[PDB]
Amino acid sequence: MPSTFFNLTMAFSLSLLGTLMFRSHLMSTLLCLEGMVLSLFIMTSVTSLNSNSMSSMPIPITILVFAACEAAVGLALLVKVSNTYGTDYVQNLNLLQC
Amino acid sequence: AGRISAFLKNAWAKEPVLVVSFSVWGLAIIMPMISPYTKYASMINKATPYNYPVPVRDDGNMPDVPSHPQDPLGPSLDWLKNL
Amino acid sequence: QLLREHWVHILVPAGFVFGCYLDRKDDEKLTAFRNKSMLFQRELRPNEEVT
Amino acid sequence: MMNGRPGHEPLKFLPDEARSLPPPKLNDPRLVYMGLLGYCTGLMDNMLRMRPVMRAGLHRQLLFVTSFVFAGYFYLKRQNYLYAVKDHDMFGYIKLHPEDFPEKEKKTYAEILEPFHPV
Amino acid sequence: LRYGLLAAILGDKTTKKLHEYSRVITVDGNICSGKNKLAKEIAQQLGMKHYPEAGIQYSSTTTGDGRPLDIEFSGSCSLEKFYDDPKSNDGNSYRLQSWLYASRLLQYADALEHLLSTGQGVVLERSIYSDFVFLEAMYNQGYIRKQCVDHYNEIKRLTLPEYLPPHAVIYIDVPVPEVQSRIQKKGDPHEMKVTSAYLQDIENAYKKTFLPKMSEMCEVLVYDSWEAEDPTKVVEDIEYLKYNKGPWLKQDDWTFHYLRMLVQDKTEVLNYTTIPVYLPEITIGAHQGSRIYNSFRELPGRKYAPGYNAEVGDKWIWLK
Amino acid sequence: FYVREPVNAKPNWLAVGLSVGASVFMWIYLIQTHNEDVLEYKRRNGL
Amino acid sequence: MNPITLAIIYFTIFLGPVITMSSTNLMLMWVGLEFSLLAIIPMLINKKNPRSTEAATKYFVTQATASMIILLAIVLNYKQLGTWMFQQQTNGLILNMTLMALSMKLGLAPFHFWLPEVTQGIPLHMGLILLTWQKIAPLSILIQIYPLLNSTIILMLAITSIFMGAWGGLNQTQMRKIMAYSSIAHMGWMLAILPYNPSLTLLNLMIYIILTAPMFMALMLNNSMTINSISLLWNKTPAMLTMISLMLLSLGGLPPLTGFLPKWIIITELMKNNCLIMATLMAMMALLNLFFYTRLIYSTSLTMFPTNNNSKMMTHQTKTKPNLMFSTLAIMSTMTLPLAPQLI
Amino acid sequence: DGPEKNYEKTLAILQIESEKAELRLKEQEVRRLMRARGDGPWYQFPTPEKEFIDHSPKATPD
Ligand SMILES: Nc1ncnc2c1ncn2[C@@H]1O[C@H](COP(=O)(O)OP(=O)(O)O)[C@@H](O)[C@H]1O
Repeated sequence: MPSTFFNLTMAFSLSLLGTLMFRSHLMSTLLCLEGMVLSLFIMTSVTSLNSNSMSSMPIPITILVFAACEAAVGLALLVKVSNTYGTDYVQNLNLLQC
Repeated sequence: AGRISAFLKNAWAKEPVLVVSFSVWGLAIIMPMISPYTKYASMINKATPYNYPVPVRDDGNMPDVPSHPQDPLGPSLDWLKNL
Repeated sequence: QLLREHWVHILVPAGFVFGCYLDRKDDEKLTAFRNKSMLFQRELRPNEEVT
Repeated sequence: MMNGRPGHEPLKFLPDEARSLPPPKLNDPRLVYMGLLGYCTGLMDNMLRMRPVMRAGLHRQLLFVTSFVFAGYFYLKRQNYLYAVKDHDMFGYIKLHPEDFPEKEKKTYAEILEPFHPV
Repeated sequence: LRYGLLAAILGDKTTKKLHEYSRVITVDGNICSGKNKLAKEIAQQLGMKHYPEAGIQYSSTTTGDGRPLDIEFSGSCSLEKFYDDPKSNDGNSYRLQSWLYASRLLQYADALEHLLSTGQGVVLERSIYSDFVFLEAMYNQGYIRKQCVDHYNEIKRLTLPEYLPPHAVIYIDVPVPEVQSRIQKKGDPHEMKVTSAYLQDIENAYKKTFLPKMSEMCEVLVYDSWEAEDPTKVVEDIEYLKYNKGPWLKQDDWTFHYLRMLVQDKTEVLNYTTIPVYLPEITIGAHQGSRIYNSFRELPGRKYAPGYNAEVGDKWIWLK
Repeated sequence: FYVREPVNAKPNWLAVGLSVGASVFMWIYLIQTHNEDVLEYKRRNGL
Repeated sequence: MNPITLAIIYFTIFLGPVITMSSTNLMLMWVGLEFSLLAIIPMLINKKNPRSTEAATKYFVTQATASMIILLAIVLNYKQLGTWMFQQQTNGLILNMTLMALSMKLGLAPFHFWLPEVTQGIPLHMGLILLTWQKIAPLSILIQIYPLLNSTIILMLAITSIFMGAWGGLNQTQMRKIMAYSSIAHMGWMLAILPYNPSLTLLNLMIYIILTAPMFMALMLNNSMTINSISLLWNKTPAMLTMISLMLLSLGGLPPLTGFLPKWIIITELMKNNCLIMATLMAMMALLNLFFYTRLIYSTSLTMFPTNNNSKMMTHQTKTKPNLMFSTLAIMSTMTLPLAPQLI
Repeated sequence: DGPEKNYEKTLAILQIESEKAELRLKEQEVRRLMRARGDGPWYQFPTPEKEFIDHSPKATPD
């Protein structure tokens, strides 16, 4: 267990270290947001499992719908950026600042 | 009336797929509400000993089954046979 | 009479009355140590109150 | 902070205790203020829509002058409980704990000094 | 209940009401070319209604007693004083226009309520989208700054695309040495003494910018003045006008809702005409304006909402 | 004479006779609730 | 946008906080942030101009990682002492990632750089909701954790919110960000107090909601998102001035107006809890929140700026304001200080 | 009415106004002690309830 928790919590931490640093995209930002999810998913799958908490076992699905329901609209934005610019760069949108 | 029995026969022929859907939708939900056997869904499914039935110690009360269970007392389900 | 082009003149002195009542509702709200003060502490004649 | 005490019917505005309390006067610095407060509203709604001020509803006003007053009664009829429980809970804690709140208030101004800081 | 949104659910739809003749419709030309015997004699030939040209005072004629007012209450245009002396620092050549732009914009906006309620066609004349025709010739000659034209197209940018096109325009070209003659044929001294070049720069800028960009959104029916004078033929030219190639078709009944709640609020139509932008030509100053609005509410009839005024009726002025 | 005939020309008799009828109820329920309280305030405690 | 779509989205916005309110697990109390998130992006984007498409992404990424970083602390809190609630003895870093996240939901210390930017480039309606209702469910997380937040940093977020929530308020000239930058500066008061009797921040929320709505409901009347665009209100509705006047001077707390009351009663807690040195800073720099209201009100009533001739049309069209909404709130504020015993 | 009605009226306020100082200093100090040693009703923060556990047999020792 602990020999995989901290290893996950590190992997999570990289994903957060990740999605706060950009290199000229929105999708990779939008995409590293789900390792941030999936590393939380598993770490929820383990504890609810190794604790034999079958009553908490529903929750990993409840998150995992909204691991995507938020994501899906997150994808949906990009079509409404590419349809604007067609480029998908983060450095193209700096005109909410006037 | 005739205003509805046309739309039935009309929307049937031009769309005889969703009718079976909108039927089986409303028809799946009416048949449990009319059945005799729906009561047995839980009976059969409540009598299932996935778990050891933990016993209880005699205090000179609860006139239910004795130690040796082969006594017709208790819910010796026999309805399940000859269902 | 007419449409009462001047009636506001009744308006303010109704306040001075209402104030002198509210100023007095304040009085009967406190209404304690009515005679228990060391200074006066005078028992009255046969009659009833002081303030 | 009060919300976790015993004797607590959660989400019972008007706990059905507080029914032992003296209700408001119908005539106090706040309802009658709240009454004028309602009148100053309908005054201003008309004043925004460019209606005749001081008139032009004559039922809208009376609504506000009541809808606040009808509200102000119950709301005052609540907080008067809250301060009462804020008192009731306090003094009871004090008598179940006298060992920590003593009373020796002070001596007179003859067995005691203060430095006479002259001018 | 002011059309709300409930009335859309209970049923106040548009496409249920429309018609083959539920067609807004416009005419264009020049300053004495047709449009008073054309526009009228078209609503009657078909069945729909009619609106005349937008005066300086179309806002005042459509509220209260529907009466016109002093100049100062309605801009400071004085079109009569325009022709005889422009190029004053008392800027009149733009105020004459933007004040008319909004009025055309209101007129166009007054249509869509009735177009979208008891849906009938709407005969307009020289609608919004032809209004820069007046300006281009007016800037190609010396009447306005360049800095002030941008104040127009900027405002056009803000309100034009928020509405639909005029749905089968009409234009009647006519040679400029003739229209200068018709002015003389009519008893007006002020329309006289106008530069004929302006009435030639009028329509040379027209057909370069207006005409092409409209043939793609709408469908043009370019005619000549003698091809007019017989509105029988054109009425049946509308009939063969196969409506396509416009945005009228790519929108369900719900765009009409947010289009119709946009227009019923006539004040909300105009929030982008009273923009803060400050020119010496149109910015008035405080006292000059405060004096008016204060004198304008003292006027016999507004003073209040147009529901509550003892002086023009409104008996139950204390409940309704 | 209000060419654009205003939305408020006749009174909304539906609402005014309805609002006042709400207020009067709002007056009476208040009062009978108070006197019931002042009444019950007495016999809840001693007096 | 279709009514069948409207009353299902307004529905979800109403569920997010209420689920968050009406639940005990930190999981139902998390999802509620996402009904509060999934049901904003639809109406941030109606005009479908660029200035809406940019905000959503700038809003979504900012308010997804925050949801994740919350979602971390639960799972840690389900490893540590397996259950689904911040019970009492949970490690400080956990909360200091929870509170970290909520500070990204709201925008306090550096975490405020997105909120006005979103509030810029947006309609007022659906700008109203970021600041008044969406603002609750993050706090519905948080009145739960009455004690046991790290008092050290929760205070650091306050001042740095009060500073940045004020200085930023000076420069800017669009109403939309000013009302946003005050949302920050009226948060450190919602937030500094938070361990110290937080049935008093619940107030400032019930206050601050009463002070922003009328303003937006006022700007909605004219669709004026700029000082100059609202400066010429004396020509449009010179009757609305006497409330916007009292509304703003109330909002930046002056005593006879109610908005002083949170900024005062708070300090009555803080000084009572032995922090002379700190809270002084807020009330002082709070006076700087008046300067871009006292400059604003100069443009508004106290001297009638020049207007456009085209507004002469505007004085013909029988404007319609709502009822129960503006006056009924604008007088439950600006006039309700002397019921403060009853408020609290 | 007279100083017989002022001097007495004033003391009435003092009995009303001095008592307030005592209660607040108490009401604070109470609020201090009820926190550091949660013993009274105030500041009784919730714990999970007993009555959502099954006291039944599950599997041998649980
Ligand atoms: N901005 C403007 N500048 C100059 N003239 C204008 C302007 N707006 C409207 N007009 C006037 O509108 C009038 C239209 O009259 P006319 O063409 O004779 O009949 P109709 O009114 O049917 O068009 C023209 O005389 C024209 O001068």
